[PDB]
Amino acid sequence: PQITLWQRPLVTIKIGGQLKEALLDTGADDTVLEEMSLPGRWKPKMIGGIGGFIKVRQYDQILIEICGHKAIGTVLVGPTPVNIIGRNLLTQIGCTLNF
Amino acid sequence: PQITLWQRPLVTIKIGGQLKEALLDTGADDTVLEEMSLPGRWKPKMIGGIGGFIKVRQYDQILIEICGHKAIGTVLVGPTPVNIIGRNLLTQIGCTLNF
Ligand SMILES: CC(C)CN(C[C@@H](O)[C@H](Cc1ccccc1)NC(=O)O[C@H]1[C@H]2CO[C@H]3OC[C@@H]1[C@H]3C2)S(=O)(=O)c1ccc2nc(NC3CC3)sc2c1
Repeated sequence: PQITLWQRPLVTIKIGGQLKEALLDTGADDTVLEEMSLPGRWKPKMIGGIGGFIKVRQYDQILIEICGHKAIGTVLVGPTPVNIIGRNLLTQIGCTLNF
Repeated sequence: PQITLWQRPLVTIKIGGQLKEALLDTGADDTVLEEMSLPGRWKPKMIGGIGGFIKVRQYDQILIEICGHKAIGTVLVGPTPVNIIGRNLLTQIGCTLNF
């Protein structure tokens, strides 16, 4: 699809058997999801944004279906206010900016 | 242009007579620039991001030239770690997401 930006660019995702809504976020290097139950091993990590830093759990090789496109990569889980799909996964689904 | 996302989508902007680089950020509702000298009146504002909140100065009807495209709108100025072009200006230059 082509998505204009008059509203937030939210898409439906399926991850870890669960359905969520997430923001397609070109300003985000990595993918950060609100606290959720994910299986397997993870590594602690701190990431920074507009208001400071948050502690997240880093999960690697996680499968996500983003608006019907499959991708596998690192997902960060923690106290973000919004689920964010970052460039690490946007590149896999072929997402581009155009103007 | 079309911009792929293997690197950060940075563009050159001109605002208030100054040249800056800023991130084209679909996850940002509004435009937030690092501390800089702007001329007009302003209003105190507080905005929230991944790690908490920051205090910014809100300037309205500010002219920005973003990758050579002109837009006028609200710019927030404060302790953001990176200059962000948000959807309030992305819509004005015709920016879309495509996949
Ligand atoms: C700041 C930006 C450069 C980074 N961010 C992505 C933005 O898209 C963010 C998404 C968001 C939306 C809503 C709430 C929280 C966050 N946008 C935002 O903060 O917008 C704010 C302000 C703007 O206008 C309104 O719109 C929303 C509000 C509001 C006021 S991130 O999330 O911090 C972020 C994401 C991924 C990431 N990966 C890293 N890896 C490490 C480096 C190797 S670091 C890292 C940081």
